[PDB]
Amino acid sequence: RECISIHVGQAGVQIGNACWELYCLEHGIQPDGQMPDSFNTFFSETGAGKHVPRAVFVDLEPTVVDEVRTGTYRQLFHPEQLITGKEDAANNYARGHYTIGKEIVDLVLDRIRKLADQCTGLQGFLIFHSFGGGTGSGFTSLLMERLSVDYGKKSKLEFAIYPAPQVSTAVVEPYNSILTTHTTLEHSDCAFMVDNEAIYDICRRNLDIERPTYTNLNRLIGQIVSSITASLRFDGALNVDLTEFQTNLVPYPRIHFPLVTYAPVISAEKAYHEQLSVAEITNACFEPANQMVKCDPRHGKYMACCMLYRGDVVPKDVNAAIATIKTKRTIQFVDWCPTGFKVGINYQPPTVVPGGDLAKVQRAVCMLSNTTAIAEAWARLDHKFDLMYAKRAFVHWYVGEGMEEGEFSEAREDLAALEKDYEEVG
Amino acid sequence: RECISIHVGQAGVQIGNACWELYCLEHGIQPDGQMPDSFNTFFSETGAGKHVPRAVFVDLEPTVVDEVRTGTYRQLFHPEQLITGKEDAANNYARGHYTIGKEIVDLVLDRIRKLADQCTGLQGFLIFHSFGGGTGSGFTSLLMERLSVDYGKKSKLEFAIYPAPQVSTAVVEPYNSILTTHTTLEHSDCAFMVDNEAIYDICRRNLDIERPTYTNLNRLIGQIVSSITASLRFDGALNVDLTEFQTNLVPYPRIHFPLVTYAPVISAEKAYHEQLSVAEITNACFEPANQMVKCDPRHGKYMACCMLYRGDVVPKDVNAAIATIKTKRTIQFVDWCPTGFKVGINYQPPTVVPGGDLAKVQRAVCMLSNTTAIAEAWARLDHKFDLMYAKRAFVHWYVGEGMEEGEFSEAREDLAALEKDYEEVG
Amino acid sequence: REIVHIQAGQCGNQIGAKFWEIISDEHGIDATGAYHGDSDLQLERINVYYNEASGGKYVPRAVLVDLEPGTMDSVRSGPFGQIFRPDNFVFGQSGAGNNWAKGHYTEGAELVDSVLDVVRKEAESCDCLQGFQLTHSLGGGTGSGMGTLLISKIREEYPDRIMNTYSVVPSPKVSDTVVEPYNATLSVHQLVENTDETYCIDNEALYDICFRTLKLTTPTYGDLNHLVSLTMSGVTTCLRFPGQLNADLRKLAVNMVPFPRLHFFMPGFAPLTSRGSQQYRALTVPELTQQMFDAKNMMAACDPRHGRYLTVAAIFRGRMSMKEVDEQMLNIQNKNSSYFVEWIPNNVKTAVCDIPPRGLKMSATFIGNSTAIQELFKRISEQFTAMFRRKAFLHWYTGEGMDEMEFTEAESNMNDLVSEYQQYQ
Amino acid sequence: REIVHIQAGQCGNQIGAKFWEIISDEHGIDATGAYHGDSDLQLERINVYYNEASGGKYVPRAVLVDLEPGTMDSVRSGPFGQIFRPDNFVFGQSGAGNNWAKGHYTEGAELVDSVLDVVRKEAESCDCLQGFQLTHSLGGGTGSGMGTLLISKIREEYPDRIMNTYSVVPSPKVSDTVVEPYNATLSVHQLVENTDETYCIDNEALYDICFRTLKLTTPTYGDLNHLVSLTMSGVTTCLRFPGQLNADLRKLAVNMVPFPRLHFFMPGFAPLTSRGSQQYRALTVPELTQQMFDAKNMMAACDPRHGRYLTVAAIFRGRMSMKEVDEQMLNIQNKNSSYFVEWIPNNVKTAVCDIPPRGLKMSATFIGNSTAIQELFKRISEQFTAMFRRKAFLHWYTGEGMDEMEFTEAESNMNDLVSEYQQYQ
Ligand SMILES: Nc1nc2c(ncn2[C@@H]2O[C@H](COP(=O)(O)OP(=O)(O)OP(=O)(O)O)[C@@H](O)[C@H]2O)c(=O)[nH]1
Ligand SMILES: Nc1nc2c(ncn2[C@@H]2O[C@H](COP(=O)(O)OP(=O)(O)OP(=O)(O)O)[C@@H](O)[C@H]2O)c(=O)[nH]1
Ligand SMILES: Nc1nc2c(ncn2[C@@H]2O[C@H](COP(=O)(O)OP(=O)(O)O)[C@@H](O)[C@H]2O)c(=O)[nH]1
Ligand SMILES: Nc1nc2c(ncn2[C@@H]2O[C@H](COP(=O)(O)OP(=O)(O)O)[C@@H](O)[C@H]2O)c(=O)[nH]1
Ligand SMILES: [Mg+2]
Ligand SMILES: [Mg+2]
Repeated sequence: RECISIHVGQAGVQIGNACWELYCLEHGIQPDGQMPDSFNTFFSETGAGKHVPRAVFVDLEPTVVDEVRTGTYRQLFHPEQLITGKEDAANNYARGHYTIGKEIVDLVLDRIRKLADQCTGLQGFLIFHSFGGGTGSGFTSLLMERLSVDYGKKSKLEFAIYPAPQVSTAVVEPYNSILTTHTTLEHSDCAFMVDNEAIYDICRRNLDIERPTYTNLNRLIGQIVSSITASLRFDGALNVDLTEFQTNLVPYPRIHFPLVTYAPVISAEKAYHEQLSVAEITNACFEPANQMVKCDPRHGKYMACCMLYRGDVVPKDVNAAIATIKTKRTIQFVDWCPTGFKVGINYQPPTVVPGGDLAKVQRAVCMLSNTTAIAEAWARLDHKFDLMYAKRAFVHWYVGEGMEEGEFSEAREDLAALEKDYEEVG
Repeated sequence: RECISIHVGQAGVQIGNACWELYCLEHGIQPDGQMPDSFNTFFSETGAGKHVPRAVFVDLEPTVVDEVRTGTYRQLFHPEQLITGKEDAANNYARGHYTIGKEIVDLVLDRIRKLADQCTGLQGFLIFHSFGGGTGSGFTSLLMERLSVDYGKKSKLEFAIYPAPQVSTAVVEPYNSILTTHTTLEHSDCAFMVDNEAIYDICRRNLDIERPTYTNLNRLIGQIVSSITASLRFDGALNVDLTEFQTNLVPYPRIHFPLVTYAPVISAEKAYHEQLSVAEITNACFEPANQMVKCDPRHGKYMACCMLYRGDVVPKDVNAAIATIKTKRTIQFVDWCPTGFKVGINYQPPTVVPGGDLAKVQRAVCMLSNTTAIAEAWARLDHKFDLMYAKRAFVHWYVGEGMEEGEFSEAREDLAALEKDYEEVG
Repeated sequence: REIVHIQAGQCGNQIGAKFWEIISDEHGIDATGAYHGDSDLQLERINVYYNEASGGKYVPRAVLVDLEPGTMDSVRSGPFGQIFRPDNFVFGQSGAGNNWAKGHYTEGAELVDSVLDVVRKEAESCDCLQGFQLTHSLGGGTGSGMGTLLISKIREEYPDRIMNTYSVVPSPKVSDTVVEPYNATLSVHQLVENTDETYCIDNEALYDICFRTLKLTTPTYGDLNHLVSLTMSGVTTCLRFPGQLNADLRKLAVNMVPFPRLHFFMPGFAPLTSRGSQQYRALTVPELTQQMFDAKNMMAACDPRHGRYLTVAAIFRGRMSMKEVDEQMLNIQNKNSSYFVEWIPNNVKTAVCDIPPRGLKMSATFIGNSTAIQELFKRISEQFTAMFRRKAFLHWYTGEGMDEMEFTEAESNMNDLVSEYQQYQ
Repeated sequence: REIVHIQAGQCGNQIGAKFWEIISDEHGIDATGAYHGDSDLQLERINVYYNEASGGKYVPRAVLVDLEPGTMDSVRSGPFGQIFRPDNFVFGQSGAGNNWAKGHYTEGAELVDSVLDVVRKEAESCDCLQGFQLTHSLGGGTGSGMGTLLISKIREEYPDRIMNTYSVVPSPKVSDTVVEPYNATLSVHQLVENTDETYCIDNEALYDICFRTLKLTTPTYGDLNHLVSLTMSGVTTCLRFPGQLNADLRKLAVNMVPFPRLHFFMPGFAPLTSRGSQQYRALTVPELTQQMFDAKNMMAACDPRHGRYLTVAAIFRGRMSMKEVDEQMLNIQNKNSSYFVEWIPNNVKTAVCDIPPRGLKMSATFIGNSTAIQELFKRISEQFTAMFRRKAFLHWYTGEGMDEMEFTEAESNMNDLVSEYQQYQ
């Protein structure tokens, strides 16, 4: 069982940076690549006492990849796995797909084949990127178009960051976050959606940190990715696989946008007072004040959710805790789904990173619900992009790069159809 | 078998603080939270060597809660349980119920549901508040309106402080202490009343100390609370329960205002000369010079009362001591009360607190009598409020906050009826 | 010919615990179910109260019920606590709060299935039993509430076999609860019809016996339950040991109850003497017999001198002579011809057993059905008549669905019962 | 008369792991194939699950199956893991992902050749065998997909022998997977015809037995698999030890399966007692028999009191008395005449073995064929009609080519099965 992770853009490299420090500590592997087993899913051996990851770093700017080349973790990554450009996308989807997309897309696609050669039972790829900028919108969408043709059946996972409705940092964000919607919809088997504001609220209220900067927000994302793949790396009472996961969750081909949430997240001092048991944590995952994207499940009806516990858990009570929520009419599920839970229980406790904002725990829960509440995160956005295109602002920048005037028609017609599907199933 | 306490206003942190020093000493639980059983009706366990109280501290000003946050007893209470506001009520029942209350009433009510999740056989809540201020009059009345709907049949006990007729510190006290009468009447299962000045005479004469300040007066109230719930927490010859208590006491739904008193309270040096036997400490309870609220039972007829003896007492003489008083025509009972004594004997002696003003006893008594003397405490203060409202003074302050002009009409019409009921039964 | 045991309420267990402490002593059963006796007569009729288990151990045939868990721990943790089988420990979780309404309708309806499953199990194990025996108090909420419900359901299952209850009916001078009259009157409406035999005990009197006759300065509930246990133990000694003349539970019922409603009895025991005054007595039947009918040692709140005896029974234990027992019962009837009903000659029934009480030579028990019980009921009723008139405390019970017809028939049927005793007086 | 073992899926292994741990202790085999027993009766019929190897060692007649490699490491490294021959571990590399479609068509088509080569080897080695037994769970993808395929292929090769399946059928109250109803429906279309004797077990009822009767506070899969294995070990006691009356597999099938389609059973075992309450029981047959028929102790989610038993069988172990077995069989039948079919006189099959379970004097197993299984099937199918009507999750299965006739055929014949139970109730 083999898996390879791809990081795109500044956002991808930052999120990728936090993960690969996390993975090393999990398996006791030094930054030099020696271990003072089961790590082969992510790591490759070289003779004796050398471990190198199955990573590729992709970027169109030298500056934010020149950081990893000099940082503490320079000696882990194989030098040519780590690719840079010479001119940026200048926050354009138009330059991302067409003008600068085709000048590096071949170089990395050559390396994927070298990395896909050591694999023996390959599951799929892990993609980290964001919908804000031009590099991670145009170039990333270019890889899924190339990867889908070449491999076909085996699944691809990507972890997107959606632009906020209110707290956003760029000017032209709606243009790219609408044009990406085509390639995510027809070329991603399960698409994970994460927002930037909701990470802050979790930091303010639950985690009690005054000033969350980008160091902490990435460390929260790293914990989720470790939790999903802990089923491959370890063994426990009940096991859930990535192919086993897709079947239970995604109900129709057009609906693969799970919402993620994690528990427990708690401060160092607040850990001593509360008793963290299975029956109480599983209730926290369903709190609308803990969801990772600003949606209210109170207006949505669930049809799937997955519970992934790790640590000291027994299936006797997990039966009762799930049945407890089944009795609540506050939390609503679809009528044609009499049972709607997938349970996976693992035996290895989660590992806390030094320099982080989490306290050592015996149990942890990760929840993945495929709810229809998310329909608002796109319909609310599409008003912004529709507001822009009435007067055709900024369009002169994109037109000169090659894409035509109706390209936005498919951009909204694709999104218009997708909101209907969440209605029809709704 | 669970019980949860709520402290509201300054008067709550006043009284509530002294109780939780007392409770910890009773159960051998050090301020750090560890015990170097039966304590589960008030405390919660977390893993190993950690107990925290089942309490919520409520306040609408920052000053009087920052005192517990820094004091010796900071390590017991969970940080979320200590709730403060930003602007205090400024002696407005108008602001308390309507303007400033509604912006915090939701926050705590979320935690009451969190604290009521761990209960398995919950009996009810204990509320510590006073009719003097505006915070504990308006906001507290807001909780009982919310709590009553959410639970219904569960019993709620509140420990009120009534304003003294002469020894009082505010100017508009009758305005608050009349408008609270509605919510206590229809939304409290049993309402204890105590005045502040009467605690002085008991402290002046019996205790023989010069200057009673608010530290000592709370310690008297703390002992009454512990005595009632010592039946829930321990085991003895004959037992009385909280629900079993109200059946013996409250004769009609409209009449639930018992008077309280305690025996013995004694100094250190006067403790050596008296022999403390069962026979007379049951006679000290009916001394009208020892009653805890300034009323004369000589003008009223007892229609119920309850005794709670703790220590080394036996049922043989308790019947004799009760039989002795029944022969007195000085102490009068109603014709339809051939017997009116419910007794509960408990085996565990009361515990003395260091820094207090009481000496060790082997036995002690708590008396709760539902008498008709208390009619004078309302109809005689109702003249004060009526004297104010002739010239319509101070009304401009409350009118602008939302309540209308006739709100006082119900305030007197309700109180006129409640005094009328005490006439009919009398 | 065997008996099963039912105990209800906090009152029943403390009564019930002492019964098993002394009766294990008679049969030699240790605190761990073993056997260490001498007389083979212990093992001849052992199975009347015990059922054998593997490994040479015996456990009692008791079905112990409760409605709060607080009183459960003490009986388990006390002396002779491990004797009982854990499955028989049946208890609720909420409590009754001194309510008959909750004890019958709201809370007893849910625990009724659990216990009735167990008493059905103990009924099948025994080959041929005759009766169930129940100990409870007639003043509380659970004891009156559930004890009524079990008796109603148990009876219709077995209308042919005998039933015993050993109730404690309250007294005014040691009154303890504000709502006592409501409890007693509503409960008695059943025992007039749904039980075969009823023993009445007044908690007031057990103090009079401990001050005066036995010289006690500190009567705790340890000692009062001691007095009652020796009465219940004594009635069924014929079933467990041989004798010249025999009388079992069914024999007494026919010979003492003249009419179906007149089955409210009046206990008594002798000798009862202080530990310092006991070297200054004889050891002979005449001293035992006079102390029997003495109006000062009887164990309820009545004076029999206010009426005439219908019938009695006197059960003697020890090696005795049969003329002496009968020559004396005629002496009292001839000497005291005023205090006995005239149209039933020779009202006294007799029985003698062989095995004496441990540590003694002789003893006796008195079960005498009198016409003086009619005052125990109007005295309690007078408490109630001043209560329901003004509807005091009434709404608490009315919340569960009772109707004023239930109180009116509660008053009427007590007047129905009182009239019966005065006409046959 | 020896019988080979097949066990499939992740679930089948832990059920299969405990079987070989228990049965080695029964036959005295150590963890390395050595023998250290005492009774020569162990070696009289040893070859029923074991075959002889060089050096005085025995290795089991186990054929072990899997479709993912993770569960292999646990069983190989666990206690009594080295008993198995390495060639017997037959497992794939990809996985099923909870699909019946992949388990029968895509992944079962390739790995089926490897296992059938091994089971063909076990058949020629043995001289004269009677059956195969398979343990699997009916909710998952591999166990349902591969298990149903092997049963089809095995049956065609050997139509003349008896076949056993010990299945686990899921329940809504303990539901764990969003696609459980699709798995349970698609499989049973074939067990209605391609197996001769089928046992149904619910994970829901296993939790009832461990909570209530056994007083277990933490039921893990270590304990639940303990309960099932004692049932498997009990059915084949007559094959391995002598007794007054004998009953092998063919004797049960003829006597207790009335019609060809009515072969879905309900386990039940007794005694099941806690480690604290075991000192308070007797050692006698009557206490065993009354526990078998208890609606509270049976091993599925059915109440037999909702229907009438067709036939039963009770298998006893220990030195016993032959009247005490058959005399109590009529006590149940006449005293409970309502719960048994009227036109089948003396519905009960009997058998007694000699050698008791280790550490015990007596035990027994109940296999009762009831008409109450008719409720287990509409309860599952109702789950399925609420989903397939709106075509949820259907695209995952349709990618492998199944047609809606397959679902309708699944629904029609399950209605055909449910119909057959109602008229003969
Ligand atoms: N977690 C995390 N998110 C980031 C970080 N930097 C930027 N973002 C998010 O990314 C969005 C901006 O688009 P980018 O992902 O930075 O685009 P880019 O990676 O710079 O690629 P270019 O358009 O070619 O410059 C912002 O809305 C941020 O929310 C980071 O360091 N960590
Ligand atoms: N026992 C006791 N009583 C106190 C104490 N402090 C104040 N009181 C009583 O409280 C009354 C004053 O009204 P409060 O209840 O304090 O009003 P508040 O709690 O400050 O609420 P606000 O009106 O919103 O400010 C006085 O009449 C005192 O009798 C104390 O420390 N101990
Ligand atoms: N004789 C006797 N009476 C008792 C004892 N303990 C309690 N009682 C009586 O029981 C009455 C109260 O009934 P109670 O036990 O509370 O009924 P419950 O509600 O079912 O527990 C009191 O009036 C006591 O007189 C005891 O040990 N012996
Ligand atoms: N009785 C029992 N059931 C189990 C055990 N392990 C898993 N199961 C059940 O098996 C069912 C699904 O089996 P599954 O894991 O899909 O088998 P697979 O398809 O071969 O992987 C679940 O509903 C579990 O309840 C066990 O050890 N004992
Ligand atoms: Mg960039
Ligand atoms: Mg204040």
